[PDB]
Amino acid sequence: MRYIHSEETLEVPENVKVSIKSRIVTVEGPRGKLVKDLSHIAVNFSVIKKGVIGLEIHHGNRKNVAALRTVRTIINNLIIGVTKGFKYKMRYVYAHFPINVNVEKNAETGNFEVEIRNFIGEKIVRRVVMQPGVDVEISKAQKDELVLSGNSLEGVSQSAADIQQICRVRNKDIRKFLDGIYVSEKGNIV
RNA sequence: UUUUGCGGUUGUCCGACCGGGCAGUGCCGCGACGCUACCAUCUGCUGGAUAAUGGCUGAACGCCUCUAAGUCAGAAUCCAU
Ligand SMILES: [Mg+2]
Repeated sequence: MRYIHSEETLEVPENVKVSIKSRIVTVEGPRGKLVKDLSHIAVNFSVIKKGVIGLEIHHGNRKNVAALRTVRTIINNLIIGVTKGFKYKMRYVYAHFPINVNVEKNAETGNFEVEIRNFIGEKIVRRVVMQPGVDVEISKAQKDELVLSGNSLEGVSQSAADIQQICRVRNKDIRKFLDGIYVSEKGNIV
């Protein structure tokens, strides 16, 4: 069954500027500006009433309608990113070997680089390069905790997952060796 | 090992024992050049795209979740250098 009209709406705060050239969405806010490309989905944008952006798909077969709500949340994530930002907390879990971590901003590229030494007995050094626009800090309030911050949820979430995926145990019972860096709550900066 | 290079030596033949001939390379020791042996010596690089799999954002299906749109890492795999 094809649907003659599917519609989603998104509230835009008054302190945020939203621009859609063709389908490339540019969001400018207090914390900076974010750009997202959506030229792979057939969707129409419009202004409904004084600060709300309407999204509609006109003839969808339940596989295009599904992508309608996905776009709405992605655009809403851009608005949230430039207003309240995204902050991920990650805790260190180990049994015998403390995990030694150092963070440093590369001067040539500008991206933070997370360097992990002393995994479970390991001598190898695990270097993870963060996505652009993500800031990495070691929390002082609580011991053994990383903090990743940035406007882009894709950048922050992918960066946190790269750290977790590189700290995987090999050839051991993973139900016993519960060692690694695992993502804690996923709140906002503000 | 036909360098038939030098030396040794056996049986005949060359007329006085120097130098050689023949025994299909007479036999033995050493033998340079050349050829040659994991029997000797030297040398044999790195992008990119992926598969399984583990993930991010995220609907369908107000909850969720690696997938549906998008996307990350990744094998002696495929392609190329
Ligand atoms: Mg999810």
